Amino acid sequence: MIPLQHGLILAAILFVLGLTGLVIRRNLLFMLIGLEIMINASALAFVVAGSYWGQTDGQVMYILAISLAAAEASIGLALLLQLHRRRQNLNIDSVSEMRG
Amino acid sequence: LLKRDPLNSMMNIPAVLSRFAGKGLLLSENGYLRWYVASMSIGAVVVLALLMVL
Amino acid sequence: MTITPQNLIALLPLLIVGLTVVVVMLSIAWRRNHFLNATLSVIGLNAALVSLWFVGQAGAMDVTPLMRVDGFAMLYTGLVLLASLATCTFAYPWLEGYNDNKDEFYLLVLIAALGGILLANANHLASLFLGIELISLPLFGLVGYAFRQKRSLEASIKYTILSAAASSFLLFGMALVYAQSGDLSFVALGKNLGDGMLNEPLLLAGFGLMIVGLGFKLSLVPFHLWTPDVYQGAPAPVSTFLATASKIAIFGVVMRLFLYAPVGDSEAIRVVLAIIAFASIIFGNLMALSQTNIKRLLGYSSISHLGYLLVALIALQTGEMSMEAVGVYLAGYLFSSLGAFGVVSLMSSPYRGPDADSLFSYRGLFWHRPILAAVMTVMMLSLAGIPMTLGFIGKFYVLAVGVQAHLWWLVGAVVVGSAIGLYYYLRVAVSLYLHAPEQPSNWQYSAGGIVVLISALLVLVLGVWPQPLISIVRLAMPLM
Amino acid sequence: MLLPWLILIPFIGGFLCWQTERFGVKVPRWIALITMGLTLALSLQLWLQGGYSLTQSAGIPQWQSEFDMPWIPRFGISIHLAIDGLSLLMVVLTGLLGVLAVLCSWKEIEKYQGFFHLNLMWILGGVIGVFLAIDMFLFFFFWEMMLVPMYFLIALWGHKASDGKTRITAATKFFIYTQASGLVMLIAILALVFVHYNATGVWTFNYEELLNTPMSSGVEYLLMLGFFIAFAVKMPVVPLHGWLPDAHSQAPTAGSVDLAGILLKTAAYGLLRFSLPLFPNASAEFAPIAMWLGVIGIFYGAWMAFAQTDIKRLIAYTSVSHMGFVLIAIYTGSQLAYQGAVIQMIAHGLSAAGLFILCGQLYERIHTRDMRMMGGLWSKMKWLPALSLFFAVATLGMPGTGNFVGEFMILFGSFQVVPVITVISTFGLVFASVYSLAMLHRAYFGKAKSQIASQELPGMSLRELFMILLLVVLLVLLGFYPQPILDTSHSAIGNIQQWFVNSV
Ligand SMILES: CCCCCCCCCCCCCCCCCC(=O)OC[C@H](COP(=O)(O)OCCN)OC(=O)CCCCCCCCCCCCCCCCC
Ligand SMILES: CCCCCCCCCCCCCCCCCC(=O)OC[C@H](COP(=O)(O)OCCN)OC(=O)CCCCCCCCCCCCCCCCC
Ligand SMILES: CCCCCCCCCCCCCCCCCC(=O)OC[C@H](COP(=O)(O)OCCN)OC(=O)CCCCCCCCCCCCCCCCC
Ligand SMILES: CCCCCCCCCCCCCCCCCCCC
Repeated sequence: MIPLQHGLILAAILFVLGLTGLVIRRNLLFMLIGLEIMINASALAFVVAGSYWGQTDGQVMYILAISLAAAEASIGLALLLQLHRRRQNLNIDSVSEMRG
Repeated sequence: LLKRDPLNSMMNIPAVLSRFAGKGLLLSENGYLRWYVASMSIGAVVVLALLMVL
Repeated sequence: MTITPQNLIALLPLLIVGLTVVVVMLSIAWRRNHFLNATLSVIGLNAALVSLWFVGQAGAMDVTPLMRVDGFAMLYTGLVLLASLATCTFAYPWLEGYNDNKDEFYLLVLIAALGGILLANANHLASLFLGIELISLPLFGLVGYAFRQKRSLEASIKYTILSAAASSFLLFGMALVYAQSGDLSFVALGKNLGDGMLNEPLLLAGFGLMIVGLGFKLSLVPFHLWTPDVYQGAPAPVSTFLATASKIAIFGVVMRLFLYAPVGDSEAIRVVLAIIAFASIIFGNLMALSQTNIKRLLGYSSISHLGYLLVALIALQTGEMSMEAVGVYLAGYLFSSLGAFGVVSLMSSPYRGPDADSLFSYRGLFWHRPILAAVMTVMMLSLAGIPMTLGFIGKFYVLAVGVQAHLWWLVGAVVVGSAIGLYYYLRVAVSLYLHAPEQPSNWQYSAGGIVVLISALLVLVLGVWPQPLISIVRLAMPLM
Repeated sequence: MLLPWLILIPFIGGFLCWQTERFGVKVPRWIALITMGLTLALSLQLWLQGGYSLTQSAGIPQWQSEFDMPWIPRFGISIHLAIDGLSLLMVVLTGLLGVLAVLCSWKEIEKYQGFFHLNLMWILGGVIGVFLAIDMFLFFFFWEMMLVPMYFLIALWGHKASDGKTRITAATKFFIYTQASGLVMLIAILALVFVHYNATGVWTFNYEELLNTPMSSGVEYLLMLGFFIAFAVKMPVVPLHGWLPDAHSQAPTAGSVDLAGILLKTAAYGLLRFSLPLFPNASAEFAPIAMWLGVIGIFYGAWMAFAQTDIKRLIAYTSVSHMGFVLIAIYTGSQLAYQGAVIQMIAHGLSAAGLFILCGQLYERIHTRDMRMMGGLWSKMKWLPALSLFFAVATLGMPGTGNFVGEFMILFGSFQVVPVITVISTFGLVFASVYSLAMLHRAYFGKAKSQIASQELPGMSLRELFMILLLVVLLVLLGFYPQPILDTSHSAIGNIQQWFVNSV
């Protein structure tokens, strides 16, 4: 008696909020934060879908989603550390040299 | 009047159009990561809207 | 379900590449030896490639509720393994000039090849997602392997951010698809729909988000803007792997998804894919008109060739020879891209420091590297679809598949894009054979030269005589 | 049986010319010489043993010799060669032009002469394969394979006085035109094969099997349009013509390269062999469009040739006008017009080859091509201006040369079918005389308009003089006795015309 539509709507709201944070912020740290928000929203959507059908598949896909999320957070934060080490700023618009 | 070979230029018109279209399309490759994310989301909107319409 | 010993026999390349990952790991833990670790990696990849024969003698059936092993999976595993072996071969002379740790490169290549094998054998949305991540994350490491270099770090940041965004889009798409269908297997996507109600709104939305993620992964317009930057900034063997193996594996799993899912026959998805293929062909050819750099030119080339592949994929439900066309085209594209990116890698090796430019300068290459120039111009003719080359055979297959399914807009797109490709590919070839103002000695560099030479010979021989390739592709027939 | 060797002897000869370059720089020219000697001897032996004069018309297909060997059995694709009178005539002409091209490049002591001979040999083998193949995929394969060595010759061995950018631009324009047109032809071939497969159920690219294909009015028109776009690009037909003067201008300065592949003789053969028999109703419906395109081609090429300051461009536009005449002849359904088209095609090949050889010899004499920079060259040379006068007289359709004979049978048959286009074409003949006399007056008559033409010039060599006199003798014999040529191609022309008019 909790609708699947409401859970999917909540996950979609969090996904588009994470996408908005990923786009509008020039800071690479806030871009990684937005990426974490989007992948957590997708994992929440999988949990909602699995709970609607009464299957463990949603939680299995949640586990795979957070394994991916942890690994990409590690890789992105290492890249952010290298960028801050060799540029002393996190402005992602500064790294735009290759073009055309 | 014909010594400039007008039919040759008329058939070379697609080459000029291709050059202009390529130069116009290369403006999207500005190298900005935020624009790349914005273009991916714009394409997501376009694909979703096209699937909803059809 | 349970796993039989026959299932373990059918999973032989997966187990062999994973055991190679563990063995190379423990060998690096023992002692950092570049030659020994590279040798162990290529030995494991060759062992998987020759265990494909035991997989073929095993049969074609369902190893997991996740994997299905068939001739399609064998062909795509073979293409991925060949691309990974060529990546290691090009990578060794480039890594010979690398001052930091070199052994992690082959570990990342092995894990990416494992993801490619996963995508080749994938029959499940979970397997598709895990294979995409298992390909992409070693590519995150490899694209920015020379992270002290500014362009490589920039390409790594762009690829990591955009691929995490595409993975989130794809994951949300599978979440919506699972919410609709209730099963994550490929055969059960839209199976519960009936009476002409195949165009379910939530199922179409989930498939659209998955199309966004996969079209990022396949460099399709408008998720294509990352491709020339990431191709240029990455190391040249990494660009070889990213152009060949990632594209091949992701297109193979997309082919499986659209072949097995009953919603792959939807008219709306077909029209959306037609629009994406048209725009991809035209845009990828148009952006490469004025490209001086060879890596960005090859990136736009990858966009156009994946557009031709998408054109072949749209006619999957109409013609039964669409899988034949995709296999032949992918073999030809693999060999041509291997030759071109191997020429780039051999002229970019050894790595001449992070603070120096990695410009190619292909002008006048024949007067000091004649065999490399001959291979490179053979590859440029092959990517143009010019006869006596395997790329022409693939493009002929694409045109035949488009004609059989009456995709006339796509046929015209292929013709126009082929003309534009002719322009810039022949420009590269004559620039190779012009004159240059100004401007090895180990058996691994010679091995890379041998690899690109056999690639050129295969392109020419199968361009004038494609029937063995046709027969081996017809042997790669999946489950019905 | 000899057709695979007719194709393969140029390819093996080019490979031997490339590989035997290590024995010296004067070695590959001889190897190419016996290569084209063997090719021409095989062609003449097929001419003698074919019995073409005694051959009646038995309808398409009717091949004097045939060869079949499977190549891609999945699509029903085979190396399928066949020869009859028309194909044999064009193979003989191609072999003769290859002999003249080997003779014309005798004094080139370039560092990469072996690869030049390999490219020339592969172009000639591709042209012979175009003339011999009766498999649609094989015909398209030869039609596109004759372009890569042509591109590399124009781009890397080309007109050294002009910049490399101009040569690369001209070569790229020629390649893009020819390959895009060929891709449209390949689309038409694939659609025809798929329609035949839907109608019957057999995978076949064979020309004999695709003759009987039940096709709607509108699909046949589209397939004929694709074939005609390819042939019209390589005919040339206006407006798809400018690649030919740009390729002639930036061709290598020997003149052999002009005779090798830039001379147009395959597209009208493709129109007679494939466009009319495969699509007779569509060709009959398209005939007014093609005939008016031929009229426009004649007049436009004549006005283009008169308005040229470059002699090579003038000869190229002369070729454009003559090929417009041939295009008018093709879409008429008259046996007289078809035989005239064959004679005009052979005579245009001979006369254009002579004009291009003489222009090349003049260019190694005076090191320029501008007609404003030369004048009064009759008194400065020994043999060249008189032979150029004869070849300009030949190209304006003067009786005594085969050009007049071919174009007048063309006009006789055309007036038997269409009078108005015939009278406009004969005013095009007036225009042809106008531009031929204009080039003669601007080149060899008058006073010296510069300093390079003021002094005496060295005489022509004995070999160049001998091959030019061979061309002169062949043109005069074709004008005064075209009967062996008319008897050789009478059966094939009769079969094509009977198929065209008995199915409409
Ligand atoms: C810029 C260069 C590239 C140009 C664009 C690329 C080519 C575009 C081709 C457009 C074709 C449009 C076809 C329009 C009708 C389609 C629907 C239809 O009614 O099809 C009829 C028929 C299918 O119905 P069926 O029951 O099979 O009937 C058998 C017919 N004998 O259909 C068939 O049986 C097959 C029909 C095939 C039609 C011919 C296709 C190729 C024709 C040659 C190329 C296009 C024309 C020449 C170039 C134009 C200018 C560029
Ligand atoms: C009559 C109508 C019915 C029949 C239609 C038949 C169509 C097929 C046969 C005709 C093909 C025409 C091709 C026209 C372009 C030929 C190449 C050319 O002119 O290139 C010029 C130029 C390169 O030289 P340049 O000027 O030095 O430029 C250097 C720039 N840095 O080039 C460039 O700078 C860019 C070149 C880009 C590639 C060439 C353009 C391709 C466009 C699509 C071709 C397909 C046909 C489309 C429809 C044509 C009109 C009907
Ligand atoms: C007779 C009346 C009844 C009608 C019958 C049919 C028409 C007959 C008309 C005959 C007119 C002949 C005129 C010839 C003039 C030649 C002399 C001349 O003008 O010479 C100048 C120039 C010289 O040539 P060039 O080599 O450039 O010289 C270098 C320096 N001057 O030369 C040039 O620049 C070249 C000049 C070329 C002239 C071409 C004439 C074409 C005639 C077409 C006839 C069409 C008939 C039908 C008309 C429509 C009917 C409804
Ligand atoms: C059409 C399919 C491919 C055929 C082979 C393409 C070319 C491969 C390389 C062959 C060797 C090229 C040598 C060129 C020498 C140029 C010398 C120029 C001197 C000015």
